[PDB]
Amino acid sequence: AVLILSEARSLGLTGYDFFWIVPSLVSGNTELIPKEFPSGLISVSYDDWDY
Amino acid sequence: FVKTTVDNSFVGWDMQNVITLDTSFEDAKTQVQLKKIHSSVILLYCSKDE
Repeated sequence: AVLILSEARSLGLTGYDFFWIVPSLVSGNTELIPKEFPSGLISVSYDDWDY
Repeated sequence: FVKTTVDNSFVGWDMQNVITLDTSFEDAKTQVQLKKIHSSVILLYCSKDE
């Protein structure tokens, strides 16, 4: 996922009007967000911290 | 000359991009700038080695 987002940002698919959605296993631990993740990754996951 | 001919005739030309890739264009500028042109006709203009 990191490689694909980094290669897609170059192509020009990560502007103000492009929404990416990814499953839990793409963001399955939190607090270890890489450099290439844009702002606006709508990703579902198991209960973050309330549980 | 190309820009004058295109914007003056009757046929109707949709010139998409004009790219001026300068420097030695080793890996950075070439790759970051050539990825936008995805039309069907390309009009190159350079020396032999370039």
